[PDB]
Amino acid sequence: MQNGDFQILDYTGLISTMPRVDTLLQSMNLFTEHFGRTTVARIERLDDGAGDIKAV
Amino acid sequence: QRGGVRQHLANDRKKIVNLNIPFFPLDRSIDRADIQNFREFGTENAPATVDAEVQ
Repeated sequence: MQNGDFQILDYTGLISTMPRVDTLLQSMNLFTEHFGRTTVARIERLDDGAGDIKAV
Repeated sequence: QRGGVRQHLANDRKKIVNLNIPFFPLDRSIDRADIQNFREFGTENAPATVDAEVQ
C-alpha cells in the first residue's frame, strides 16, 4: 500500500462478517414435498362414527 | 340370676327376588340407487361397488 503519495503502509488483510440464519424446522423433517404440474390442488376428507342403540 | 329364668334366640332372615332383561335390535338396508353412479370416494375415476358399502 501507499499512504498519501510519498509514504508507505502495512497491510493487515480483510475482515468479513455474515448474519445468522436459523434452520431448526428443516432439521426436524416435519414436512413432505410433492411436485405437481399445475397451480391447483385437491384434497378429500371422510368422516365416520357410531350411534346409540335404544331398548326395544 | 341363677335358677330363676332363661332366655332364647331369634330365627334368622331371608329374601328372594327376580328380574327381567331388555332387547336391543339394530338393522340396516341398502339399495341400487345408493351405489349406481357415485364415484368410489378417494379415487379419481373408480366406480362405486357394493362391497365397500356393506363393510
